[PDB]
Amino acid sequence: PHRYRPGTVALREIRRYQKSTELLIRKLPFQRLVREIAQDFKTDLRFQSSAVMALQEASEAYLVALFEDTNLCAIHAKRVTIMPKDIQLARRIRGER
Amino acid sequence: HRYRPGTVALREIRRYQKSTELLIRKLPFQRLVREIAQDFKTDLRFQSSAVMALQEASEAYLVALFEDTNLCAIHAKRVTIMPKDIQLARRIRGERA
Amino acid sequence: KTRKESYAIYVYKVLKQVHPDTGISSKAMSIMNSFVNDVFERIAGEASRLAHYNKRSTITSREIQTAVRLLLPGELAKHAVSEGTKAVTKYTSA
Amino acid sequence: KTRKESYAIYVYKVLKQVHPDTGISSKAMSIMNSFVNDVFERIAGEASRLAHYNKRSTITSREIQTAVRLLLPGELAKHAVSEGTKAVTKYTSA
Amino acid sequence: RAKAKTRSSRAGLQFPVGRVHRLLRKGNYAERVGAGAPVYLAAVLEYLTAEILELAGNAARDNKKTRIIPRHLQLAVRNDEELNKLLGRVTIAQGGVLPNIQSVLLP
Amino acid sequence: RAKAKTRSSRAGLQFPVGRVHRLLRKGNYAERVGAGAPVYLAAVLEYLTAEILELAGNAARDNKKTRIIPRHLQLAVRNDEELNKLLGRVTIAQGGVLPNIQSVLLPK
Amino acid sequence: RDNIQGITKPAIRRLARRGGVKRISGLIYEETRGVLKVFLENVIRDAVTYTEHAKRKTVTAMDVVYALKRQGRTLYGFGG
Amino acid sequence: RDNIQGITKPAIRRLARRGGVKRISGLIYEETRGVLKVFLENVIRDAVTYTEHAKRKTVTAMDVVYALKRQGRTLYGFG
DNA sequence: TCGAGAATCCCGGTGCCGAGGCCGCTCAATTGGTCGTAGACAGCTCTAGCACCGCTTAAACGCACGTACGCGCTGTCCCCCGCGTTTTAACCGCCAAGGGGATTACTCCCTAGTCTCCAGGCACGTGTCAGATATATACATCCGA
DNA sequence: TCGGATGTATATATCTGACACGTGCCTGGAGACTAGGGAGTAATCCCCTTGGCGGTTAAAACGCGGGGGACAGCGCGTACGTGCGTTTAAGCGGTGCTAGAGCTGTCTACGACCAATTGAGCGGCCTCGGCACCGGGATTCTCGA
Repeated sequence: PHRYRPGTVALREIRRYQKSTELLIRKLPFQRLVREIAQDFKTDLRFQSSAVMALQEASEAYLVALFEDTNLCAIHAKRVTIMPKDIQLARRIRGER
Repeated sequence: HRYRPGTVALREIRRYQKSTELLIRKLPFQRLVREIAQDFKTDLRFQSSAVMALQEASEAYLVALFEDTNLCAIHAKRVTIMPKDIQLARRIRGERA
Repeated sequence: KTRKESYAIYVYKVLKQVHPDTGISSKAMSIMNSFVNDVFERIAGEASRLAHYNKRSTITSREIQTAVRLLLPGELAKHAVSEGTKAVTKYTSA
Repeated sequence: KTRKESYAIYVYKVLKQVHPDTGISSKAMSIMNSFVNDVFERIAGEASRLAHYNKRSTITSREIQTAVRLLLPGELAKHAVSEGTKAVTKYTSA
Repeated sequence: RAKAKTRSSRAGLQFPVGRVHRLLRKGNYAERVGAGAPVYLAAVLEYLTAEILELAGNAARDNKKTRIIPRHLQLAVRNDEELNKLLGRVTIAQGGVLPNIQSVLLP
Repeated sequence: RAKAKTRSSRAGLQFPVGRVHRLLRKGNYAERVGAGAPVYLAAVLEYLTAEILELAGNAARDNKKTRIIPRHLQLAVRNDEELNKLLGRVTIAQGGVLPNIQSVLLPK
Repeated sequence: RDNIQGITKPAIRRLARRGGVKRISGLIYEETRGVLKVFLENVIRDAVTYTEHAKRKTVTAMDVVYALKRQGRTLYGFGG
Repeated sequence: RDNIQGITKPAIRRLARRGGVKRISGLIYEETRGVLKVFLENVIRDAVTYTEHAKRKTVTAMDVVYALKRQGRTLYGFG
């Protein structure tokens, strides 16, 4: 029963997903979430496909950058695990809280 | 009589968070501004308002940076402020990033 | 001396509407003038971009209203839209 | 359809000048068009602000040069200023 | 001619509709400017001015002061959730900072 | 008349001086536009396009590809310090990120 | 209508992996969902404002591009 | 001229007390001087660019205000 | 809990300089008519967004184990704080000189505007060759052992 | 320190659809002028910026004792990573419909422009009272018993 140590597959995934450009969120759930959010601003709203694609690209870029900022806060406190406090500190220093 | 090593520091925190004065001496700051400006154009003149605006902006920037730095120090379970906290704040802000 | 216009007169009129006894200083008046100018340029630039996006040559009350909705946060936007609509309705009536 | 213009043939001409053997995709050309429009808008808006600050009603190559100096970083600004000055001199002489 | 009536009086405002119209027409914003745009913009600017001045006057009264100083303007803006959002990248000269000491720093 | 010569031919440019002039004149930037402003702006735009395209073509060559894709443009922009400063608040669609792992996370 | 749970835990783990994150806490996923909801709410509010101004029923890609540019998040490759 | 040393340790300590800092490391002053120097260099470079465009030898407060607004650091109270 | 002792605050006089009010006057906003085109409106058309529908199958979900890490506790010791003395130069009050910011007049050249026209660029149509997609092989790396 | 086994990179077919090229047309940029006003160039005025000096004293620099916080071990419990088996909707490809985005033609009403008129706002001038400053006592926080 071969088993990798905790962290080996994590670094493998880091390299694999930093080497590619694909979208990491499933498209249909994101489209449904976007339509659900937009329902509160206007009813019977229609969306171009490129509009939802642009929204997904922007959201994924924002989340990735926020995770890079969060990792620095985790490392600053002498940790390797990212915690919600690291996200909160990153968003506070950024100016988004 | 002798106050314990934290009392006077808290008193000064309360004192300088209650005032609006400029905390850097004006003549050294003006000399520094002229010295820096020497590298862009020779034989430059400055309005007093220009140096005053520069001092206000610089002091506001430094105070905000020290707030972010204090947050970073508290994140690392410290009460002392350190250069790595300044670097983390400037990296998350996007200045040294 | 040349004539330099500002918003000091109107800011003081509004101040006397709000606090009839409270006064203002020179630096606070400078800050208020800067605030009014900053918000004017923000809203006007947003409206200009809105007109350019839709291929129109005119900046109208619709453009200003949309710019106010885009820029001002939350309840500020709602109250400002109410104020602007009321003013335009009163102006058009008279 | 209607004619929608873009910097597609000019980016391709520049690409053929720089790397004569490679091509470009449609998404990369979309990104290049967006980049050209974004930088055009940045420089033009900076030059417009510069002309407004100095109370001039004309945008000239001096406004463009100063906008380039203010916007572009370091060596980018120097080389872009050199290229623009060369182009203007050649155009005026010709 | 008929006696002149300013557009601000017609709109019921104390901010200049005519000056704002001139600033819009000579600001390189659009080819044309509508007749209700200066009225709307003046109303919005006056509303924002009134909000800030009300909060700043409250701060001045709290500090037992008759006049508004930049400290009172800063106290008004930074203590309002929406005015702090609007003036987020804005520095007010001679305003200082809000009194705020972290809980871990206390004895 | 005479054989018409484009103003991008008199300036030795591959970018349109006439179209840039028209976009400046009809963009609500100033009341008037000078004759050398379109030439200067076209030269600057062409220089920036040429340098980013040179870096992107180098990136495409490193990956053994004959065509530039958004990943190559992102690699070119993020690997150049000045281009990264110029495009620091810009998101390139399908560009991915720059491969980077912190040293404390590496196995040792 | 509970569509925020369609942003699954594996998706957030992938987005963290592209961000260089090795270890993740179990409470990170709810925080990330809240952050994403806030971001999407702001951007979609701006885009729908742009759509309403144009007297349109369909939200176009240009509305999203302008909305993002308003927040200071310029996006290349979708028109502007 | 070492005029960056005119921004003294007590001045930086006062700036830290206004920012809420209770305890300060001994290496904080040189780092703060470096950060201040970089910030001032950026702002002064932009202000001087504005000054030379106007064909002036004097740097005005409006040049500083424009330079700060370019940096995303709008300042109220100087024009 | 309880007193020295120190720091901040809170009342009373001083006086002073900046905010608030007043007065010319000048230019910018108002009023009253044309003009022409920007946009409002009606109609057609024909993309493209939406709503099922069935099949793969890739990905999500749930669970079990254990191991690495987060977190609390303890001790060192040295570095930062508080305080006293000496030294330095910032600051404040004047004084003098002049460089350059700011304003005014004149005129010329440069930009807007119009008509003619024709060629550059855009939409379309088409084919072929980079590249995505299997597939087998060859290594690079990891984890006991 | 060597042997397995797992994951990823490389080299060879092989379709395919998207990119690069060619063609027709049309509309926007170039050529050739004309007209007028923006700005470039002198000149002048006087403001405010720079340089200098002296005395006070506020702040900075230095040093010294000590306490408390940064930091390095050390242990322990748990919660997150890895991997396997089950479930589920995502993705794909086709199908049909029609909502609305987009374009075109009319036409009208609204904003630009212009000329004359006058009053609102701006610069300059006082004046007094709100606040900065000075002094003394009450209040409170701190800290060693």
